[PDB]
Amino acid sequence: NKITPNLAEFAFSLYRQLAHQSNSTNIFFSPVSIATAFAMLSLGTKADTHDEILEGLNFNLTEIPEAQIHEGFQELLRTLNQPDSQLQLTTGNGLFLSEGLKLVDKFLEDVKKLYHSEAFTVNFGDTEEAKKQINDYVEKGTQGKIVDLVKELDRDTVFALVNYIFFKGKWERPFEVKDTEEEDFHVDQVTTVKVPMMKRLGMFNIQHAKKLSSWVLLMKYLGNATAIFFLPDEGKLQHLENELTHDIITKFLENEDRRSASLHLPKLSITGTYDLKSVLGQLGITKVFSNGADLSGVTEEAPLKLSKAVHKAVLTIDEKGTEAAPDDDDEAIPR
Amino acid sequence: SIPPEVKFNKPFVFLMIEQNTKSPLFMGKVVNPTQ
Repeated sequence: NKITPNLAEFAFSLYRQLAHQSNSTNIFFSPVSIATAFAMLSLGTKADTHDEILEGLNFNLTEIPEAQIHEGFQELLRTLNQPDSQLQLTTGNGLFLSEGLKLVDKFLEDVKKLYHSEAFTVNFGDTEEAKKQINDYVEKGTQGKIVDLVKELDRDTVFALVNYIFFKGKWERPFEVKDTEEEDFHVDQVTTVKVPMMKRLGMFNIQHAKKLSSWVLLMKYLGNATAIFFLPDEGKLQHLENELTHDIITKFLENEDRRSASLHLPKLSITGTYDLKSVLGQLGITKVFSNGADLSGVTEEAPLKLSKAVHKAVLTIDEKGTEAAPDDDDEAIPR
Repeated sequence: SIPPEVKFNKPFVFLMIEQNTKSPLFMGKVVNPTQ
């Protein structure tokens, strides 16, 4: 899939913006879900509004033709929904449209074909009913992990685009629950909490990487996924965060070598909820949220702008594997 | 050789990669491991 290196650099770009936004808190997000939502939205935009979005997702538009971007997403999404038998992985997209809104037919055709979007009509005027239809859809897609996503919803909303993934993978070799023991986790130099620390003696793809000043551990899932964990040496977290690139990840993923190691990894459950406007603005995605946004590819009835772009993601790690689910909620109003 | 011990008991970064596409499905950093 040819949009991959673009998505990997978009992950590191967005990560760095979120870390600079709040540098001492948990971070968890889905680069693929956000890139899917905004690439789908770009089908309804024109001119610089459009180009800012795809460039912000790290596409060069004078290098990759736009048809190939969208077909790249179309295939990505199809692969995501056809995992190996041992991995649970799904994704979907719902486009909740104001009842009565006259759309540009080509938009509705393109989101259905390229992004597999399920279109629904709703009355944003009945705020409790519209919130329930969106939140039920997200709760179903995320298999119960993101509940009551939308709490407040503008009566003048023209559309809400909602994109999710569901992930549940099993470690290729699970931890034994009997071996999990409470240990100290050093949040910072003056703060220690207790955590259930899982452990196993195993053959791991594990190395200490000079360029990152970090241990680098690959944890294979059964089926078509791997988790890569980076443990920075003392004082080196910011350095590690700055120095990750797609070429570095690729080199780690391509190496087959394993060595005997005693791994201790915490069981955990974390969540991120993010307003993406400012961070995506730092990535250059600005006009689509503004009083100049050109969403005339969506509707020619009246100008729009994107009012809201929120991302929520949940992660659970335990002895069996990992479960994770993001959702994007991108809402447009008349401008 | 004595097997190394690698213990995730301080902040760490991670990424989850889908194997067919190599796409980054998730990225994060754990600073405080909630339960």
